[PDB]
Amino acid sequence: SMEMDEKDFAADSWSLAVDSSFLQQHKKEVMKQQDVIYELIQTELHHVRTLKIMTRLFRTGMLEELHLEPGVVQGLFPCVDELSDIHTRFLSQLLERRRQALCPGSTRNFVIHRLGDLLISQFSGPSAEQMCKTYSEFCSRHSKALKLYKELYARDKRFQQFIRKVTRPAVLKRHGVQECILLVTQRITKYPLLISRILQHSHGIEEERQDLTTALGLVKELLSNVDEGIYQLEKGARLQEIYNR
Amino acid sequence: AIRKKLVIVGDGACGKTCLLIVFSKDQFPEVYVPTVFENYVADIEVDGKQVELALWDTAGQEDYDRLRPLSYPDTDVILMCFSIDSPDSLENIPEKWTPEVKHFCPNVPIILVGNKKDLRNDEHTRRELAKMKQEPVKPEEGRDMANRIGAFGYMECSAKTKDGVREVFEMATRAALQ
Ligand SMILES: NC(=O)c1ccc(NC(=O)[C@@H]2CCCO2)cc1
Repeated sequence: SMEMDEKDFAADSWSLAVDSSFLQQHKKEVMKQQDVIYELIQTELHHVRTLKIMTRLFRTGMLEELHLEPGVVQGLFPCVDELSDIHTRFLSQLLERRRQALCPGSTRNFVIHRLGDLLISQFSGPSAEQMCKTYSEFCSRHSKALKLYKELYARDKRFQQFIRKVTRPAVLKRHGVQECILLVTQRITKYPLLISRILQHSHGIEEERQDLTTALGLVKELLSNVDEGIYQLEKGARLQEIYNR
Repeated sequence: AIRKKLVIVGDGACGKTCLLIVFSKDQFPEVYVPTVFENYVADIEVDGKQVELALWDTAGQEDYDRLRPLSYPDTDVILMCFSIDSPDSLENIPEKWTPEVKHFCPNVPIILVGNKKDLRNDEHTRRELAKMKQEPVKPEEGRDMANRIGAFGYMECSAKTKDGVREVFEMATRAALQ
């Protein structure tokens, strides 16, 4: 993450991020709504950050420092470039929506009134097709990645030393290779929980309640499609085991 | 420290997310309770042994039968939750959650946990349940279900008051060490 965005999302909530004189000017319902929108953006910022650790720290460090067999790094980090592209663009739109809403003379005071439309766009059309295809591929390669990691860590000394070196800093405590893979797989199922709670506090403007209800439906259709498109790949699985599923 | 992995399972309204948040957070969430939990690596010292216990939630995965099992690989201990204000969350334990966890996590200890124990003496909770010919889950009902499903043990806690939370995670660490 970049320092500007980390400081903007350093507080535990929107109510602690904005100035108290700005907070005092809003109704409790607006504060409740904003606290959940802030959590959605803050967790999207952390999710893009998990994808940067996977591409820049792990993937690139392995290509530049290790001598692994071709197609091994791809098996450890499937679809990471596509995932980073999808989520970096989504994060850009969320961060620009907050930025446009800042009061003049402030870098922290804002209210987002129109999130629904942005969520309908992300979870419909070509971008939704790309999210569906990418997560169906990623989640089907999830087990294979964990087994390949475990194999390399057990048999390669230089791979063990590389992992121990790059994951030693305290800021990487929750972000080992296997933890990053599960963080990414679990991301998509966090969306309906966040959107449902935002919707619970967005009844004031009927157009907004409607757009969030449509976005919630679109996310659920996407998850249902991803869940139905999963079949775990296994290294060395024979055709007979596959067609006898 | 040795690395161990914990996964909490249970119905949508069982209070699993709140339990993980209260344990992980240094200060209680008095201003905002988070909707979701990402992950956490707890530093725990139990009976003289230092463990790094990684914590994971399955909230959001309850309706996705092919996505949910991806949370299970290499789990060392399962916390199987139900809510004490929801006798219906207890009835789903033996024929829904238990066979799934036994299939994907063979030989992994399961601790059955009764959450929201503070609602056992809450009048609003007792009045609402009484309208559906129900009452809060009794301590013996929890123990009997834990005995029946082959659980390592039965424990109760309140994420709201923090009572029993530390003991649950310290016992989970001991189970993971066996
Ligand atoms: N045995 C340990 O190393 C240890 C780890 C964590 C704690 N704290 C908690 O469980 C409480 C629960 C609510 C807030 O913190 C205490 C002892």
